[PDB]
Amino acid sequence: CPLSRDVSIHVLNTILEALQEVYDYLEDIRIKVETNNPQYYLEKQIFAPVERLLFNVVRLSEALG
Repeated sequence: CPLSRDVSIHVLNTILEALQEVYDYLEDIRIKVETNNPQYYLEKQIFAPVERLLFNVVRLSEALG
C-alpha cells in the first residue's frame, strides 16, 4: 500500500548506523500515524512487512506497537 510502499522503499534504501537509522525512521512514522498527520496500519501494514524485509524484532515492535 502507498504508505507501506514508502516505508518499504526507504528502509531498503538505507539497508542497501543503517539499522539505527531504520528504527529512528519508524519511530517518526509511528508518531505521524497515531496523530493522523493506527493499530492496524502500524501492525499489519508497517510492522509485518518490515519484519520480513529485515536485527532485533524487539527494537522494531517497541518503536511501533
